[PDB]
Amino acid sequence: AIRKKLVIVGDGACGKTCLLIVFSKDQFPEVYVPTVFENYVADIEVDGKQVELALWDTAGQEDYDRLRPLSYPDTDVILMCFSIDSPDSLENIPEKWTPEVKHFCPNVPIILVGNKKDLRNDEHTRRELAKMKQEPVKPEEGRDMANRIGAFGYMECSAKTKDGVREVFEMATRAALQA
Amino acid sequence: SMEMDEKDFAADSWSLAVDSSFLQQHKKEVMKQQDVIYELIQTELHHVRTLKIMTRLFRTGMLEELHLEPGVVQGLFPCVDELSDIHTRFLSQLLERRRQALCPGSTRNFVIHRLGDLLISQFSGPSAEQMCKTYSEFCSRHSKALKLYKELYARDKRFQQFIRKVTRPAVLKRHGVQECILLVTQRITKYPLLISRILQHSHGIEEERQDLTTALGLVKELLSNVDEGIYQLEK
Ligand SMILES: COc1ccccc1NC(C)=O
Repeated sequence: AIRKKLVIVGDGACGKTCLLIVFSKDQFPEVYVPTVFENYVADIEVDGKQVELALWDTAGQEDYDRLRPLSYPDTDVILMCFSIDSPDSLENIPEKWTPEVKHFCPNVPIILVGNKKDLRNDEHTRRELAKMKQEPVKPEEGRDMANRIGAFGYMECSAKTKDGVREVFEMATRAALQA
Repeated sequence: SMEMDEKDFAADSWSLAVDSSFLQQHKKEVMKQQDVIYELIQTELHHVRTLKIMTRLFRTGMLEELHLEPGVVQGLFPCVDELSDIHTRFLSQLLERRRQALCPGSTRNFVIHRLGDLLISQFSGPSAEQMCKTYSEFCSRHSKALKLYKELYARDKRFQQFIRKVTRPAVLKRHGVQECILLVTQRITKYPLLISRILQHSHGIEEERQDLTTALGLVKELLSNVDEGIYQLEK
């Protein structure tokens, strides 16, 4: 059992806390969704390899530029998150998050993850975005960003419905194992 | 940690901690506010348990079982006694406010109506100054502690044996030396997240909405000075 470190990064309401919670939680938060995530060490078996995957969040660190980098030492895979109901959080991926992640974590694989994919066909989300002269992030827009930033890959998930969550974390384990 | 508090905070939420017949007598907004206050106390109890693993298990274990060079244990666990004192006093105050709120004849049914005053006292005056000075020091010595841990594990065989042995229990799966340091560094940035969600369900008493707003501003002020005070030291 090898130990690997995962850190999830991204803007305020990209759903990174919900994603970590839904994955680590045996069951689904039916009664209360916790405000914060402390840490978690997952036992993942991907492609026959048994790995111990430590999971970390950067929620709350977004405004503190000297505190946030303390989350980065020894990271083996970065989940770079954005929200599909927020095309503004995709614009900040290459401008703000990628220069930081590559400076502090050079040669660490990044998976670009589009969260909240369920809101792509939600009526209230499409109405609110139309007032802003916008629409939900299209799959090809996410792939074009992953390509432009040199990401290991692009993935989509929904923490609300659990669709795609297990695949994101197994792929992150595979990316962490490669040397 | 003590069994009494471990059971009082064992449930996934306040709605599951209290009796179902007690829960049913409250307005949904009270249940929602209480759920977040319970999470603040639950995570503070976990934070203090983390600092006790660092002081009693790792720090003290290394002194009593290893012939490590002087000052190396200090470099591994910076300001942990100061941090242990600050958060244990804070936890003591949150736990007593919960006990005060208990229904007579019950050890689980409570509703905390006042919290903001306790949060204002903690994040203001001499107490906030002490946390500011302590977290600025801890965070500036954080990278050097991880590097020093890694050197000791790569060069000393007895240090490897000590770590393998103390971290064997399953209850310590997410609490190794490096995990404990990151858990401590990340603690201070959780407070605004927890206090803002508490404030969002506290518009029933105006003195409470104002108290929770004063405390939210006080925590953000603190984090900004802790961030400004960081100056990473090297091995
Ligand atoms: C009156 O509300 C309750 C319902 C069930 C059990 C106990 C109580 N009350 C206390 C104070 O515990």
